[PDB]
Amino acid sequence: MIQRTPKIQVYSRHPAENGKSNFLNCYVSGFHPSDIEVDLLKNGERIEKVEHSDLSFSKDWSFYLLYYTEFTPTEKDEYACRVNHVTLSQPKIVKWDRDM
Amino acid sequence: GSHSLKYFHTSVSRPGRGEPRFISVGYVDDTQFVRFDNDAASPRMVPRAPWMEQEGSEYWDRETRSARDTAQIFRVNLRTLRGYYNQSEAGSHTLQWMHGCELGPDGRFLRGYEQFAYDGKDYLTLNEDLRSWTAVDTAAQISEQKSNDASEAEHQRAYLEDTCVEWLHKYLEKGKETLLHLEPPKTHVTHHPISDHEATLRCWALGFYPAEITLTWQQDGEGHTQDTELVETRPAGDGTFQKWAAVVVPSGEEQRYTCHVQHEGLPEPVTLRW
Amino acid sequence: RMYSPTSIL
Repeated sequence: MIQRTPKIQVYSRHPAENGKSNFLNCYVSGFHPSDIEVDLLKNGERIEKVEHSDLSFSKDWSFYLLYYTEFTPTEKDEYACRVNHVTLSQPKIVKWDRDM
Repeated sequence: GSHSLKYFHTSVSRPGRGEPRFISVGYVDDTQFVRFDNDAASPRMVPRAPWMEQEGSEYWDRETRSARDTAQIFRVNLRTLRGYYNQSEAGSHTLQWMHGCELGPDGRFLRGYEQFAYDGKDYLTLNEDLRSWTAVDTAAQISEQKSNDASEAEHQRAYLEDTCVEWLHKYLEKGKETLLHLEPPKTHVTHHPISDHEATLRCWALGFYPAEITLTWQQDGEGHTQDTELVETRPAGDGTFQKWAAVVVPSGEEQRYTCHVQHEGLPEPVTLRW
Repeated sequence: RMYSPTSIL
C-alpha cells in the first residue's frame, strides 16, 4: 500500500490587514491515502466548525483539500493549521505567516 | 482554446463500518461544477458552481442515478481487486478513476483518457488510441481481458469522443461568463531583510484564473542568488488561485532581479521589480 | 455528464 505525506500551506485569501475580515486557508495536497484530519487554530485552540472542499486528486492520484474559515487578522492573534495523517508520526502544526 | 471536462471518482472501503465511501467531483477546466458524496441517505449529484443551477430537474436526476450506480460498481470492484491480490477484509483500500475529455484550440476532440488506480498506484489505463489497454500487473490483466470481452474501449471511445465532448460544449456555454473569462494575476514584490548582508524578495501573484501561471525571478547575470523557493499554486477559495516565488539576494543587489509573470489573462507578460 | 459504468474490473 502507498503512502504520501501531505504538503501544507497556511495562507489567507486576501493580503492580511489587521481588523479587516478575511479567510484563513489551509491547503493540504499530494497525500495518500485520503484519510486526513485538518484543523484550524486560533491561539492554539481549534476554530469551531471550519469548512473544506470536496475530495479531489491530481494526475498522480494524490489527494488535495482546502480547509477554510472566516477570520479577522490581528497583531496579537496567532493562527495555524494542524494536520494529522498516516504518514506523520505526530500531528504537524504550521504557523500562519501573513507574507507567505 | 484548450478545454477539458474531467470527473474524478474515489472509493474507499470501510472495514467493519459498512459500505465503501464514494466521492465524485467534476471539473470544467480548473472549475469544479458538480459533486457526488454517497455518505447520505439519499445522496444526489449537486452543483458546485452557481451557473449549473440552469439545468433542469431531470439532469440532476440522471446524474444522481449515474453516480449511485457507479458507487455500487466500485463496491464490487473493491471486492474484486481485493480478491485478485488475496487481501483480507480487515484492510481499507482505495480505487480511483479519472475520466474526461480535452479539446484543442479548434474546438474538436483532441485527447481522451480513462485511468484506474488501486491504492494510489496505476492499475488499468486506456491508451490514447482508445482501442488498447495497459495493465500494471497480472491482476489488471484480468480486468483488461474483461474490458476486451465486453468491448469496453468501444463504449468508452463513443463517450470520450462524443457524449463527453458535447456536454463540455454545453457547460462552456452555461458558465460562459466565468469559464471563458480570464482573470489576470495581481502582482507585487515584497522585501524582507534576513540580515544586514542579505534580503528576501518575494513576487506575488494573486487572484488569477486559470491555474496555469509562470513566476520567474529573472536576473541580469550578475546576481548572486543565495536561495530560492517556488510554492505550489494554491486555491484562494473564491475560484481563483495564488502563487509566489522568492529569492534570497545580497542586500544591495535587489535591482538586478526582476519578476516575470506569464498568464493567459495578461495581454503582455508582466515584469516587476522591488 | 458522467458515464454510468459498462463493465466490471
